[PDB]
Amino acid sequence: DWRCARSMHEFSAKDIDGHMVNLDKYRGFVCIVTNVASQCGKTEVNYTQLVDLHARYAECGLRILAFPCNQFGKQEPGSNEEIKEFAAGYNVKFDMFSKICVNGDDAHPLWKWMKIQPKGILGNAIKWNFTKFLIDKNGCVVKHYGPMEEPLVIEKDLPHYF
Ligand SMILES: *CC(=O)Nc1ccc(OC)c(Cl)c1
Repeated sequence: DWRCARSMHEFSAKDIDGHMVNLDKYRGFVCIVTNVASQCGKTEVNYTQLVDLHARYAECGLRILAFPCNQFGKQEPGSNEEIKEFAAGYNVKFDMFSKICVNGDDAHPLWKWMKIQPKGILGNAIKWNFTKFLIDKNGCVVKHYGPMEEPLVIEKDLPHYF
């Protein structure tokens, strides 16, 4: 059961092209896992800064896993094909996944698990688009950045985990 997972690496997810991806392929890499939307007021700053972080630190082992999610103001209403094209407009080269739920019993189990990494049981629901979890090379959640935090806030924390 997902509650007992020790690492992101125990999970799998469908990429935005529909193919199952074993997330243990990220073993040895530092990852930013984020829920994205195309019609949010935060969309422009988040895509632009995620692409910038990936441009400068991918060669060092930074990977970004982006999960579309329509649960926050219905701001990701498009199909996966439409979302893939939207991300291409920002020159996204990191890893896009198929649209999921991040809250609810139908939420992707990776998200169920990340939300409980330390703490209390109440109030761990994802609050809006563009929450960011930082994942170390062993697949552990080491930081959470709320949807108010611009991605470039993360840059200063990266050296502790590379
Ligand atoms: C891109 C990259 O690998 N940079 C880099 C430089 C120096 C160190 O050692 C501190 C590390 Cl882990 C990564």
